[PDB]
Amino acid sequence: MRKQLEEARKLSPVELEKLVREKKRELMELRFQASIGQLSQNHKIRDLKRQIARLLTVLNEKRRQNA
RNA sequence: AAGAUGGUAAGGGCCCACGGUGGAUGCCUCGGCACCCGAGCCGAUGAAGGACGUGGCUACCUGCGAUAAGCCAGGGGGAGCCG
Repeated sequence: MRKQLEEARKLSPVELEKLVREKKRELMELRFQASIGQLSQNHKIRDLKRQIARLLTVLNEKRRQNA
């Protein structure tokens, strides 16, 4: 959804790395707990893999502004 | 008493019906063939062609490559979709 790109265009220098470290953390427990809880997701593994890629496109756009 | 002496089928044949095994003929085709026209090179910014991985659960083809049944901009389209 566009509201993540609403705010992600602002954050230029270094904080966008540690803001996607924790969003990898947020799928680590989903990938662990897809063998016990295992049901109320199937949103959650495939939504996060898209909202990491749409935060790592802008991270290289805002470095090809330099190179 | 001297009779053409004859009616039986472990089994065999010919013909007529009724079923099994087999896959020819008829009718089709998302696949080919031969002539015509539009067109006619990619590559160390690393090619043609491949190995291995990627779906919540996956064996095999297709699509993609650690962002991996995908991401960001521009146009078309107008309604149901997650090969």
